[PDB]
Amino acid sequence: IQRTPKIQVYSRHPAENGKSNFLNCYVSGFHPSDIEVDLLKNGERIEKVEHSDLSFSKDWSFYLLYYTEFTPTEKDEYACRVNHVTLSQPKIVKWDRDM
Amino acid sequence: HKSEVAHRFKDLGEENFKALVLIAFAQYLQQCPFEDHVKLVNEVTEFAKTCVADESAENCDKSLHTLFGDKLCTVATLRETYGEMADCCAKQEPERNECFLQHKDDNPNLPRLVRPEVDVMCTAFHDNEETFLKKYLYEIARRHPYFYAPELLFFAKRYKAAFTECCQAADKAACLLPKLDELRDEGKASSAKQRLKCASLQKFGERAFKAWAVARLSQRFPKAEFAEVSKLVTDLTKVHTECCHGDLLECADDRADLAKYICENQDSISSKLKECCEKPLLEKSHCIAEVENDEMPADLPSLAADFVESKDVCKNYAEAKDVFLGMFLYEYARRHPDYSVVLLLRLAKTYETTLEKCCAAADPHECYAKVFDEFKPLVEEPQNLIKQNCELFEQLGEYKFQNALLVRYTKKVPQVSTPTLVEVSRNLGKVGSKCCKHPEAKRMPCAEDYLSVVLNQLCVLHEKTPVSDRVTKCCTESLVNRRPCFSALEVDETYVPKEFNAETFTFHADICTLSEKERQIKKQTALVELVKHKPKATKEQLKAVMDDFAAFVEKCCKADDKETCFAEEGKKLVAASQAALGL
Amino acid sequence: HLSLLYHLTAVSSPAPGTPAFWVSGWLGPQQYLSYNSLRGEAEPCGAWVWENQVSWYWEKETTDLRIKEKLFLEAFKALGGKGPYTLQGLLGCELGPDNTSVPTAKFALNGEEFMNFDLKQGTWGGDWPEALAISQRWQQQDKAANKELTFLLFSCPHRLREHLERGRGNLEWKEPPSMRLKARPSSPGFSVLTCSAFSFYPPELQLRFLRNGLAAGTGQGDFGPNSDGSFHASSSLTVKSGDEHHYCCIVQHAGLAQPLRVEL
Repeated sequence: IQRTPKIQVYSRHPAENGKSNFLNCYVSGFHPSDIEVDLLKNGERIEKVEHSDLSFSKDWSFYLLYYTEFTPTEKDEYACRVNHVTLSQPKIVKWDRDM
Repeated sequence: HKSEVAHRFKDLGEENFKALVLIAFAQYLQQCPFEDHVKLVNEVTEFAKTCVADESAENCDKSLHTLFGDKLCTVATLRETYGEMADCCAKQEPERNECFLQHKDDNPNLPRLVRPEVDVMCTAFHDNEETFLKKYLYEIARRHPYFYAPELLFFAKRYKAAFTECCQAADKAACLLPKLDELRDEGKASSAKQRLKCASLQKFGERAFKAWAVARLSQRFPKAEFAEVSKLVTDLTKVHTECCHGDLLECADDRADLAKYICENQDSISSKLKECCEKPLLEKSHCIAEVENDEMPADLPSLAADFVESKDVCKNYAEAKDVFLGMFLYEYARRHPDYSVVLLLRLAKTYETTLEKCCAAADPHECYAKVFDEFKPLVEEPQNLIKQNCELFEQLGEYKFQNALLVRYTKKVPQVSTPTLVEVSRNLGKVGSKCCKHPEAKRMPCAEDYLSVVLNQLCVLHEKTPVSDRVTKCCTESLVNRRPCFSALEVDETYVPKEFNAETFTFHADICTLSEKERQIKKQTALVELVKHKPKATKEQLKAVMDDFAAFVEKCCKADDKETCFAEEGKKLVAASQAALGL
Repeated sequence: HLSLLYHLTAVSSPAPGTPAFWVSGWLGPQQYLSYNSLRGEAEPCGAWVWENQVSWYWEKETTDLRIKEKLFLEAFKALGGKGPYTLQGLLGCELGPDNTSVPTAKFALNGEEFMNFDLKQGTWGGDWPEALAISQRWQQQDKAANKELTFLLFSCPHRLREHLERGRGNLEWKEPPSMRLKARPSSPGFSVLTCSAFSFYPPELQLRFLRNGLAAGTGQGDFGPNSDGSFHASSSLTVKSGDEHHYCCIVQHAGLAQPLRVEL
């Protein structure tokens, strides 16, 4: 009846500085379907962000993949920012390099 | 007669009966295995024999539709193996048969017939012959549920003739495959002409078909009087109405009687019928359907006499619209065997529009004196189109031609699915092979006849699964103006273009197994898809991006570790393509 | 063993420019189809654009999903009351032993299962008042029951067979994961080990931790999709600082001839 999102951020391939990759953000397990997801480079939103069809799982909860092409550098910091009916205020998830 | 089953069986004879019934079931139940149909046919036959015996016996009073119905609902599974067909067993006659008729060829797309090897066929033929021929009837009937039952019987005699004439040869393939391949080609054209005949009747009305028939017969029998061409048009209408509604037994009979009427009255119809009328039941009707036009009369007055100069034009038009206009097609038709029937009907249409408006005018004669001017553009436009299209077909391949059409139709009608587009082009494209051979005079009519059949195929299927408004409109507005409607259509600016992404050109390395025939269909697919990404794309850009594509495929199949390439270059071909298109 | 499943969704008041209704079609875990109320047309997704497919297949899909659109948007009339709604349906079929299909037809209102379609009686069912309302509106219609029967007992399994033949290439695809195991100082005398699997298909995959050859269980697992139909996974474990180089991580997956021991 009202579920809060689960936010994972991960690169498509293992991160290597200077080599081209994709950064994914995977918002999942939420209800209802309205959700705002923005990818952040160094705090500010990227505009070449593509995203998959809004879909749902066995348990009826919705899910969604936002993703961008990018070449990580050592200095650069990325993050995913999600708003949804069930969240006090935008939640921002930082891209852990390892996961 | 109390029993219709009895009547037909008597008239048609047993062997034709069993065939027509087997066709009947094949056409309705297209996936029921062969053996089953034979049981059903044999059941229905044996029932009939008991009414040829006693016409008042249990159930012989029933109509053919009730009996063939009752029997088709024997297989109740229907839903699991056919779909919305089962919904029909719910209903009662006559709504029931209308249902069964709507639900033929929802699925054209049934497995292809891989021909067995010529020797295995000649085995089977020499062995159980009687069956081998039934399997032909069944296999053809079920892929062409509107195939003209009586002609199919004749094709079945030709099939048998080919094997009778060729299985005694050392090189059987050299002898036979040519004959079977012509017989297949005649067949596919016949099925198509007949599907237009039934669409005409069902979806457009008796009026529309009669107009066609009058135009058509008048070309072939230019010395017959209008009074005679009508009686024939009426007879032909009954016959076709009947095999289009599935009454195969009745329509075969009636066709027989028509051939018999034609021969008995040869003198008032055509001098070219002498040879034909001396043949056996089945080849009589084919001959007469296929024979040469009679030579046209001596000193026919100008078409202006009756239709523009006469002071009775509006009188007659007011008194008998459909008769008068029939006279028009008859008089025009007999003067012009060269023109296509489609074209003559368009001309009659303009004539009628004109009279409609002009008889309402202050001075009607003044208004329509120059009606024949209006026909000049209706004749030129088709000649110009076929002329351009035959130049294009020489100057480019059969292949490169299809691509030209595929891009053309995808821009008009991008809402249609990629595989449907590829196919419709391949068939339109076949108008190069078929018609540009013929000489000047004869090209446009060949073209228009063939195109009008190909498009009707598209329309009959589109109506059951609508996806483009533009197709619906062209298909619906006028039967006789389909071709020019489609030609008139510009780039569809309503369409919201597909967008690109990294994954747009995603291929696993299974594409290098592919034959050439196979890999060309794939190119044609990528072509359609590029247009759907930007419909206003010019020929220049399109070939650019398409060369890039073929560069890609050649490159990646020629690498160690294939899937590194696809994975890595798959996005670069996308990047490439956006540049080469604008975005 | 795989299955064709449609993910129908309708909402009672959509963010403007958003669709009222939309469908995603799946073969196993791959999305082959995509549809919505704005565009009005069923389209192939991903590698399924390149499927060796027959004419009219797609516009048959479109035709069917439009009937579904009408039905779903009708449901909200039946419900009446205020609070926004979300109606979901999971419809499909899976192949069984004897050249046999097994169908599915369940629905959820505002995220809770509430309604279903009994293929024996040809009727929708469920006993919440909301489900009785919708169930009734659908049952008395342009033979909606019959079309749902044909869609599940006839169309769906005929499609599923066709995709298996003409799309082995995609379905039998195998891509083994790139693996990385890394150590991440966390707490006082603690540290987090994170084993990560990148770009693999199919999505079945296990991660396990060993500590000098003996199981340390698993900790938190996490799993997701990449843009291209492939998948991503990671599993994480708390661990005494300085004791890190004693642990390794083992990974099972259809695309690997044998399980892979992954060092730090």
